[PDB]
Amino acid sequence: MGRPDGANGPAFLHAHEKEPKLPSPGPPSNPKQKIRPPVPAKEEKPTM
Amino acid sequence: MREVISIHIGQAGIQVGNACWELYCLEHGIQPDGQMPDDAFNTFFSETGAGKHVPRCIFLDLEPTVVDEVRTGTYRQLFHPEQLISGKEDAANNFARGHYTIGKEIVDLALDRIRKLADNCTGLQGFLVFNAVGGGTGSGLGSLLLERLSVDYGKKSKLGFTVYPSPQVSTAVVEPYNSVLSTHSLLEHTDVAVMLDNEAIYDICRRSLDIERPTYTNLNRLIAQVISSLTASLRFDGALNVDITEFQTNLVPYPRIHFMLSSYAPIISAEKAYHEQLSVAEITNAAFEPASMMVKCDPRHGKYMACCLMYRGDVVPKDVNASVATIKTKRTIQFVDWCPTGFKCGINYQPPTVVPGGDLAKVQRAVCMISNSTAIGEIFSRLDHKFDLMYAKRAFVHWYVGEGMEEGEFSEAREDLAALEKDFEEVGAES
Amino acid sequence: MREVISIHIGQAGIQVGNACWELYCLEHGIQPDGQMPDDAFNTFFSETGAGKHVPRCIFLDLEPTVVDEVRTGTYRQLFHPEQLISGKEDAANNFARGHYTIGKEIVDLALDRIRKLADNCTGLQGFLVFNAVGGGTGSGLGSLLLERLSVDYGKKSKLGFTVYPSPQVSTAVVEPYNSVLSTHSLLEHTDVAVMLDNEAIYDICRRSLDIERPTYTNLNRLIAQVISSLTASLRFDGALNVDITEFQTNLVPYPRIHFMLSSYAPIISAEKAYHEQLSVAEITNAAFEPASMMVKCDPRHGKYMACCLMYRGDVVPKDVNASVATIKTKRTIQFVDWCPTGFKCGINYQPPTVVPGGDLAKVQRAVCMISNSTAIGEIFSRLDHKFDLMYAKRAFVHWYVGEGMEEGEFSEAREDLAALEKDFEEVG
Amino acid sequence: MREIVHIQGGQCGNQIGAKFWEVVSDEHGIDPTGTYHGDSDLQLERINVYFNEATGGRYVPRAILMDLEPGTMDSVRSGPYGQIFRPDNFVFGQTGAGNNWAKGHYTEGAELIDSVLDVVRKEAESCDCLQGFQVCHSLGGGTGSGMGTLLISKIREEYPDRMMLTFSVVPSPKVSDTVVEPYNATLSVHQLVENADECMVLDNEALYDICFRTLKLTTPTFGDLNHLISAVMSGITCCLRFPGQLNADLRKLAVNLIPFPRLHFFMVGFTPLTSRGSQQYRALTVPELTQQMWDAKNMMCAADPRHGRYLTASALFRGRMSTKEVDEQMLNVQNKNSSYFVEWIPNNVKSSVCDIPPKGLKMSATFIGNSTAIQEMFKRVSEQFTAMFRRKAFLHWYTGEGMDEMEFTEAESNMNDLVSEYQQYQDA
Amino acid sequence: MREIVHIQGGQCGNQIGAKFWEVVSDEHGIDPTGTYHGDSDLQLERINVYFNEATGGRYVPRAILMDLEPGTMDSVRSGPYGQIFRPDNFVFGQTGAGNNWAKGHYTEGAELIDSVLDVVRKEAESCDCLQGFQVCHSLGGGTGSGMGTLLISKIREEYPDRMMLTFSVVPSPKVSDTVVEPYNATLSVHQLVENADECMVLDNEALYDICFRTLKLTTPTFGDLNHLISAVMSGITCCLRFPGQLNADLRKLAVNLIPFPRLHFFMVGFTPLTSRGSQQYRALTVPELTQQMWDAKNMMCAADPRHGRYLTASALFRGRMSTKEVDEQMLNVQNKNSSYFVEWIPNNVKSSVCDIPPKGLKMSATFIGNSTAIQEMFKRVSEQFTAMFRRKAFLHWYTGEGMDEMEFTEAESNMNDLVSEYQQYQDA
Ligand SMILES: Nc1nc2c(ncn2[C@@H]2O[C@H](COP(=O)(O)OP(=O)(O)OP(=O)(O)O)[C@@H](O)[C@H]2O)c(=O)[nH]1
Ligand SMILES: Nc1nc2c(ncn2[C@@H]2O[C@H](COP(=O)(O)OP(=O)(O)OP(=O)(O)O)[C@@H](O)[C@H]2O)c(=O)[nH]1
Ligand SMILES: Nc1nc2c(ncn2[C@@H]2O[C@H](COP(=O)(O)OP(=O)(O)O)[C@@H](O)[C@H]2O)c(=O)[nH]1
Ligand SMILES: Nc1nc2c(ncn2[C@@H]2O[C@H](COP(=O)(O)OP(=O)(O)O)[C@@H](O)[C@H]2O)c(=O)[nH]1
Ligand SMILES: [Mg+2]
Ligand SMILES: [Mg+2]
Repeated sequence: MGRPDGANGPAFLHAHEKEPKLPSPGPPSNPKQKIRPPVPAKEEKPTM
Repeated sequence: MREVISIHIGQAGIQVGNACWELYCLEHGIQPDGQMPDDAFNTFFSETGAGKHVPRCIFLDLEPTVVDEVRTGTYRQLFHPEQLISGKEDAANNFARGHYTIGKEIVDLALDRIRKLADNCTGLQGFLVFNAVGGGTGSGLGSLLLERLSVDYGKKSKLGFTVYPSPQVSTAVVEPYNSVLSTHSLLEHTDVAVMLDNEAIYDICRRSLDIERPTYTNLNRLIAQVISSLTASLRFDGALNVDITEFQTNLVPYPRIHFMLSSYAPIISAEKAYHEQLSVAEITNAAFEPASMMVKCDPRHGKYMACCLMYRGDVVPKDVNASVATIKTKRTIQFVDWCPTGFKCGINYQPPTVVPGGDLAKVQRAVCMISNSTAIGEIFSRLDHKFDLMYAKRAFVHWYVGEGMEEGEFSEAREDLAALEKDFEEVGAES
Repeated sequence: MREVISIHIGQAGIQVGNACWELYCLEHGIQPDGQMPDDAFNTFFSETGAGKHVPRCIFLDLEPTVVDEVRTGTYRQLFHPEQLISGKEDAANNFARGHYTIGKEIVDLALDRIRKLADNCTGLQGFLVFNAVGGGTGSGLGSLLLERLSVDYGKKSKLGFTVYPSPQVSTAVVEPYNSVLSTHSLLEHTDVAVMLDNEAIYDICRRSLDIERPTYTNLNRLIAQVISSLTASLRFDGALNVDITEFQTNLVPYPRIHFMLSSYAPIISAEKAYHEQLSVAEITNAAFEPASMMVKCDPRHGKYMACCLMYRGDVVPKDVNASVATIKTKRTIQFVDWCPTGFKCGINYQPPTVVPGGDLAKVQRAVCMISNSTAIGEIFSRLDHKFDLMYAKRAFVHWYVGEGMEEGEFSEAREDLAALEKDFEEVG
Repeated sequence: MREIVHIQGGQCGNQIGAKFWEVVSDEHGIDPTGTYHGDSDLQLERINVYFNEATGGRYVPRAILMDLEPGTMDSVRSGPYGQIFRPDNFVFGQTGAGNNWAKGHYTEGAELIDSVLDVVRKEAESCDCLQGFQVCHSLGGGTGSGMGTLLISKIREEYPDRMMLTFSVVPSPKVSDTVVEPYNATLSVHQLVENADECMVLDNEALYDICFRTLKLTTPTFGDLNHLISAVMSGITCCLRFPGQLNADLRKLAVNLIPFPRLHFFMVGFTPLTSRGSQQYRALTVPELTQQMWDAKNMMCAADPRHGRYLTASALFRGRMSTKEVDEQMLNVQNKNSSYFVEWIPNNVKSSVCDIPPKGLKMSATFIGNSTAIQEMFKRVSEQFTAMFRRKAFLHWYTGEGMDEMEFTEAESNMNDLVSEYQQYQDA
Repeated sequence: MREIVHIQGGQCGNQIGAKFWEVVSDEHGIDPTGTYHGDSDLQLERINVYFNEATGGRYVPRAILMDLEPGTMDSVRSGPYGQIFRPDNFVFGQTGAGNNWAKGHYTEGAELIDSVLDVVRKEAESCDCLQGFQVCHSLGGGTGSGMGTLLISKIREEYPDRMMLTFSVVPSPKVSDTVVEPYNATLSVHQLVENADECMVLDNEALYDICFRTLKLTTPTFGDLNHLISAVMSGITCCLRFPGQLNADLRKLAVNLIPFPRLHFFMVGFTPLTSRGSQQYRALTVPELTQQMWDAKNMMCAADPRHGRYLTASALFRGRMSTKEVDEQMLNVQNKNSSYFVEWIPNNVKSSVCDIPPKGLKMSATFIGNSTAIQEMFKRVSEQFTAMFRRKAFLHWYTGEGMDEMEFTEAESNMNDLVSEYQQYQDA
């Protein structure tokens, strides 16, 4: 259902009424928790 | 018994699915009407109570315009109509829409198919994923879907055959972004990741097949010839049988490094096959040839950490070990110090099959090579460059953040590439 | 000897009576004119002195506008003209009228039928109450009728197949109220009460049947497929013949909890059978699927206290015990700890019959599951919200109070629901 | 069973009734001679809701034509369908009412009730089961309003169980059909608030837009508007006359509609209404009927529903259709534009269906709305009344019949409360 | 699925809206009767993006013709393809517009918005899943520029998620079809900076030369220029209506085109374009189409690419072709003349393709490019505006409609803030 009559009247349009705003560069909520372990550091030398 | 579940995501996912599934219906004499005139197919199909063999795959997408073609083409009586999952609207080449807006309401419909598809196989070898990194459906949903597959199944083997953004040839402008975001979701969730670019397979169509009019219907016909050569040991008897578990075991040195290239050989027209002999030693030399790689990377800039080999046709092991012995002496080909070994070779008595109206030649010998090399750190750096080139201006960002995202997702997925870069030089320690 | 009495109350009561009795006439070769060209029919019929096989049921209502359709339909030579009971004025979707004003003046008639409907009965299994909660006739007459049945027989078992008001679909506004009033009267009087919602059965007709213009005549062609599967053991040979008392013992742990769910499988179009095998393994995974429920409840938010599975067709017990065993291991399905068991299984060798013009497919394996779960508190708490949302203003009360009712009957029937939802939490 | 007796008061009533009995007669396939000439057995089974058998196969209506100045009766007594009425049901007075509510209710009307009541009872007792009364008024003039209400107060006490309807035509906002219209309006309203179960309101204004906008007519004559009103009065009793998979008696239509005993003013519409050119483009599907009936244009009263909230609503679909599409559509609207529907009523629509559409169609509907914008008819009337009762204009005609003046103010307090009842329940 | 809805507001809109629906109607093989007469099933597959199935198998458009002074509508009501429109989808007012932005936006506009919105929603629900809107303008006039943006300001608030394209015709650089072209331009552009997702800009000047130089036409009637505008507007939805080896929906075209929410002013072209003679000389290969499409003539707007830097670009090819060719071609272009493109975008083109060419051709293309030379038009017009607004010429006409002067400066500054956006990203 529409709007009642006489209420679709034109309104004033300011400058930059519809302009997106970058929130900020910020650390996200969840890093998603990598499951795979890192590569060893090429100096473990377990062999004896 | 030896059964796998094939998935297709996005457009390229199903546009290769129309090639692979045109190949198998042909490789087992399966008429387009399901039926035909055991275990030779039971890897990919399932008899019903009435004659037919239905494939155990899933075509998933957010565009009806590509799924309905399957519903109208000659291959419409094949698929259970429920497996061909579609969507009202598409992702519109945006990683957010494929990950936060649309993807969230259809996965449950997809998973209920996978579950209904898991029970019908007694022994599951592993999932096969045909992804298309660079769009919204391929990257956004492939991200979201691969995660849910890890929670429900865990350590089950998920391969990845994901077409990657090419350096020069690029049919998009935002495909840098939705590629980067995809990496973490594939890295931590896919078991093995084969890669291939739309450009690298263009030149192979240029020199070898000599078809100056190549389209996507040609490239998809190549990937079919790869997987058929890869899963032959799953459904065709042959010496040195090699399964998926045996495949990733002696090919992936670390949990991180699971990216690798592919090479098929021979690739010859129906007439030069008469100017030729195609010996097993010649083919395997053209397999290690850089020009026969399916990725625009250079193997002579890095080192081979492992190689796999699926031969096919009239081949005997005495000839495999002989030609491989030559390459080990070749100096052009390097090998990282800590693999004196480096080849897991497979044989299959069943030669590859040719599609009527296809462009390859009927040959009784073929080779499909897959190598985990450290040179692949190149194609992985161009993305690092272009992403930062645009992200330093916040261009195209208002789309991503405007669809249920924030800015942190960029830096995480950005660093996940940075860390992954050094690993591709860490493993090249040489000490 | 293995016989039941099938009661239909309200409109939806007789709306399903036309689907059920179009099944048994077809499942036993009974022509619409009574006769056919033992104990295969003695569960539902009564051979007279010569040839004729009249059914043993009763169509009860207040508007003639529907019971007369049966009098003019093709099934008019079938029924004893006294079974098709009807009235002059209707309940008008008002629980009071169906209970206090109009109910009291025809029950004395209906009851005489039952007495004359039970004398020929030699061994009576139990009554069978097809009811539609949400209307004056369904809720009022049904409530008043059940109490009369308890004080007459008591030892006989009453099974309540009551359509329940759905969350979204609602063909009325005051249907919250009379749905509440029904509980205080059904609970103490029914032995076991199955539930099903007109909304859940709609989506079943969307995914599975792929029928885009569903209608009440479609859904009723599904309910009849339940009772046919439920009472197959009463009239058809089969391994593990399951009577009613057996079915009732191992499903109702406490005298309160007798509100259970239903399912059916396979439900498929007559063409997708060409794309499937429908093994015993495959079906029983679909019976426990949440989308295959006939009620808009989610069993994944609760726990199972028992299940009962009535298979049909080419099914052997070696595969039943196997498919049940791979379900106790599944993580999604949670069984309350005090029942490590929980399955009474029933097999029949008589596959489900198909009616000409129906939507289902001729199959050789079919499953009907009936589970007693503690997730049933969901659909029962929604009512506790809409009733408490409208009753805050005493809306529509002046209709109920004007028909020989009072204000206590609202708060009384309200506590009984709270008294019930605790019982669905003490079992945690 | 379930008979209905019908009253036509005043000039307007004796003229809407002309088309009503013409429409219903054709629908039941009876000739202006009164002989049934239909085809199906579906016309005969519920014919006795409006007519009576007579020697020779005639079917005479159960109407009562009452009027002062029988001049307008001589028109219908001469028209094409004027040969069907019983002549003893014509009750009339030799004098005039003069558009004066007083003498139409006090002096002259009081001289006919002694005879009118012998008429109404003579055909109220022939009904083996009376369902209710229904009248057709005109709240502008004297005969329709005055005698109409006086007839009601006699009816309300003699038959309080049964239910009286009212298709009262109310004044028009922008033009005045008479000059003393506001006096006759309120003095009649003060009778309807207390002595009416349900009461629809219509306006000749809104009846012009539907012919000027929707029907795109050229010369809309009262002979056409009455073909509109007769389409809703026929649309109400379909469930009484024709079977359907969800019937709706006349009584269950109020209990689902009127929350509080004083808000019994409604707002009607009809669907489908297309031009003779557009019937080539627009299709006939339940999504079409459902949007045109819900729109703020087919409301046959001159009160925009988008200025208030819908308390409840209704819909009487006709034609073999899918009972699911109906239920999901009427649901889809409520939660779609959720700012026009109250919150303390979760689902506030009832939905009926009929196996039998109109005589020349395949799908049709009929709408009944109980909106809190109906108060706007009362404000606009409450002011025009207080602008002239303030100066005691035109009153020597009303007091000349012995009337008091507190009967004018009591008519205003009763109204100016009814305008507030429609505002507590409208929390905007 | 992916339904569109088309708006035609103004004299230009109502006229190019004729040729547009003339082309698409042929493309899907339907006759002006409204019946389908094509050959393939492929025509009927995605016809529902622009039409509505009717009774008897007709297909009527889903356009909306809105314009004051219905004169120009009486023409298209009488053209050859004037039988396809629903007569209800005609909105007209009995008053002229005066080539004045004010009354088309404040006085006369506000009297028809009640109807137009009641019209758009009648079909915005006929879509199972609405894709987005699509309009046609004439920025100089008063109807297309006043009612056009006024409707948009309404469209953006009830359907913000969806997309709205705009084929606005901008004022000419050298000739001025109206003396008050500036005021109607800026006051409209200010509306398009806030309430538009995409906005092509087409100029009547460039349309002449293309019809003079390339097409060698002698007498280019407006019927010929709109055979051009129709060609490109049809060229956008080929991925929606027809298959393609690389489809490209409407949404993925903007995301891939506008880096910032304000720079949505594009530049279009169409290929191939040859005289009747030269058809026999030049081949039809992908390198041909891309040679003419990148040229500085086919730009339907009067903005020179060789002055600014292409932020992004596009191309929609149609025909069974080789998708390698298109990719290497568009790469070479950026490679050779690598100064016309910005550097913080590696590859700044998209390239669709479709299996289906136009009905008469075998290979075609279509171009859309978002350059930085578009800032020139807003510079040429922002000078003419501030020229006459500085002395207040013709302002007593605008201020007479309740306008102000802040509604002017706001419009100008919001345009000057846009011309700087197109300068930063021009690093020469
Ligand atoms: N090898 C091959 N690549 C393809 C094919 N079709 C598309 N691609 C590539 O896929 C990438 C774009 O991903 P798409 O699948 O087309 O789109 P999407 O990932 O589904 O995301 P949406 O467009 O929002 O649905 C591009 O690089 C294409 O070149 C094909 O048939 N074969
Ligand atoms: N599954 C199914 N439900 C139905 C059917 N007919 C009605 N219902 C539902 O039953 C409820 C109303 O019950 P009714 O039997 O029509 O009303 P009642 O019990 O006879 O009481 P009164 O209307 O006053 O006579 C509604 O919610 C319907 O949705 C049917 O044919 N099949
Ligand atoms: N729909 C319709 N309304 C009418 C018609 N004639 C009169 N009305 C209304 O009836 C009102 C006057 O009441 P009226 O019946 O003439 O006086 P009464 O004889 O005392 O009831 C006026 O508002 C008329 O508009 C008609 O023919 N059709
Ligand atoms: N392509 C094309 N443009 C036109 C045509 N007719 C008018 N235009 C443009 O329409 C502009 C004037 O706006 P117009 O729509 O005619 O008046 P309005 O009703 O006040 O908007 C002028 O710049 C004309 O050039 C036509 O037939 N074809
Ligand atoms: Mg895509
Ligand atoms: Mg009922």
